[PDB]
Amino acid sequence: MGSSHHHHHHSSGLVPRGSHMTTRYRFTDEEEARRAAKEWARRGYQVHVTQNGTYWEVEVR
Repeated sequence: MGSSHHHHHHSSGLVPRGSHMTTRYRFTDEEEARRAAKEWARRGYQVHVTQNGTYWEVEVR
C-alpha cells in the first residue's frame, strides 16, 4: 500500500521547421520546359533552359 497523492506536471512549448533550397525543375517535353521558363520569368526569376539530353531542364536562379 502507498498513495501517490501529489503528482507533478510540466508544460513543453516549441516550434520545429523544415526547409531546403536548390529547386531542380526538369521536363522531358519541350513546351513544358518553355512554359516553366516563361512562368518563372513572369515571377521575375532569372532562368536558363538547359538541354542536357532527352530531358530539357530549367535552371531557377
